[PDB]
Amino acid sequence: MVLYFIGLGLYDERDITVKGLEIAKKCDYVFAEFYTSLMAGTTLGRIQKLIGKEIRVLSREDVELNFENIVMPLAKENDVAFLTPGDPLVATTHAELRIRAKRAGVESYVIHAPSIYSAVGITGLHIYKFGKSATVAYPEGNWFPTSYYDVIKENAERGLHTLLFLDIKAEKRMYMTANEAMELLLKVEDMKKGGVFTDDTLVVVLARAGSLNPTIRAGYVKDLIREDFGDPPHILIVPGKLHIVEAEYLVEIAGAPREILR
Amino acid sequence: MVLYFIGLGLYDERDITVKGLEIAKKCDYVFAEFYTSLMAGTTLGRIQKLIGKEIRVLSREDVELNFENIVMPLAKENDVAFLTPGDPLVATTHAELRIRAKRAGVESYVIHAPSIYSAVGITGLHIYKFGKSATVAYPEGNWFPTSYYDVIKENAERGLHTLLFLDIKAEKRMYMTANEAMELLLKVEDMKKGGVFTDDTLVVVLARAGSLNPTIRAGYVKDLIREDFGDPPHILIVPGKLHIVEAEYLVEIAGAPREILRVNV
Ligand SMILES: Nc1ncnc2c1ncn2[C@@H]1O[C@H](CSCC[C@H](N)C(=O)O)[C@@H](O)[C@H]1O
Repeated sequence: MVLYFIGLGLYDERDITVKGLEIAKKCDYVFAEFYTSLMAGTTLGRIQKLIGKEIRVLSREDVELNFENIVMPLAKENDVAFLTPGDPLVATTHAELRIRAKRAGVESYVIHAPSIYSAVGITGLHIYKFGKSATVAYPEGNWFPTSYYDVIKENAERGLHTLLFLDIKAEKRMYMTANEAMELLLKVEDMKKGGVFTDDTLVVVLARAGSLNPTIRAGYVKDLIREDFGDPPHILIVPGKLHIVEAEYLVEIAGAPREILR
Repeated sequence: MVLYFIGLGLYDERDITVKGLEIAKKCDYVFAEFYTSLMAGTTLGRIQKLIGKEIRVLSREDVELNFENIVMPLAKENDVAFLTPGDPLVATTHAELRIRAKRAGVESYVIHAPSIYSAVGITGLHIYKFGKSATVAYPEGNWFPTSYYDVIKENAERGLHTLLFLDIKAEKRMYMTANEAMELLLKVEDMKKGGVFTDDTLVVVLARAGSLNPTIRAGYVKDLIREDFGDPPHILIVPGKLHIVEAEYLVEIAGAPREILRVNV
């Protein structure tokens, strides 16, 4: 009579923690969602094979509207697991489901997994220097989101790095690329004109973190806005004031222009 | 010809990823450091038994001064694993080692694992609202550092949450408690008097993140400063104005006073 929120990690089925695996292997029913992020290095089958359980994949509507109709009932009589990409409570509204579980008399436990939020440490930027985070959202119809722009502004002023989660439309197999994010930013720039994001702004791109060879690139928007960073998912970062060791790593590992060394 | 940066996880020997465990098992040499942090929910022996290989422990001096002598050599002609708590490279300094590797013609790869940086999401606080992070350090001798205080002020001023790492003597295995951290911040409030941390400030304590039964508590400093949060490690969080969804979670899951639903939203 327990509900487990278990993370699957960054890239493939092996990014799950051993704790999460051994617990998933012994659950009676296993649910999961694959709309909050993209695990580009695996498939349901490989996940199922590793866990030895048939997994019922839920949609965003299933979760946000009928979680307590689809999952909780079984959770009151069995040991249920809910799987998600990366870490279940990072950049999702899943924490709310724990409130739903409690109100339903069901106990919930959380098993963490590698998250993009801390994986960005592989870019060499100091994790403690990241300020507020934001999401670059696809424009829909006449609605054109722009708040992420101000977030970068506020952080840069304080000399802090800005982490930008990129949009996703899982039902349409759409995963926003770093390129699309920059394009959208340049457009917000020409509208608000704040000297926040331009052709000369330094950005860091991290693609498919969790794989053995992720794409880690650093340079000026003018040089990267057209570069191919590989298949999604992608994460875009607008660094603030760089420490020497940070820029060095960016040069040695992310192939950044040495003109940032001064 | 390869060097593996493998993260060990949050608490115990099972917090490493399947990927990290299988790769470590296939490595010829396995190293480990426990001076950036410890793994309070387990032991070197338990980690060794799970990996099935001997683990040679490296000290700060071993790594920061002789990594090129002790590890890199073996990596040039073998598959070598370097194990560390949390997520590799989250610790400010380790990234530098990936540079040494490249120059020594040695491939290096990073195998990720959970970090408290993302694990704090279990507190119900939106990860995007976290601002600059800081470490609360013990005053010693004539030195009395107060920069973390300033970090809280700047983040809270912008409605952002502040993640505070608590001081740790890994070598001596000594943990600063959340209780002590609260006492220190109160003294800094007395010196700074900026109205950043007082008996009325709402804080969140997260202890033993990673274990199945962590301690998550939310409350006002006046009511938690003498509460027993259990065994270390302790992480202290000073949140900014709460989203109602956050306040609801802190009340229903972290036993926070209903009062936050109106006072801190
Ligand atoms: N492995 C990865 N590599 C690069 N970016 C990733 C990634 N995983 C997630 N992202 C970024 O994060 C966005 C989804 S938000 C969900 C993040 C997930 N809960 C976690 O903890 O990691 C993706 O659209 C992308 O912008």
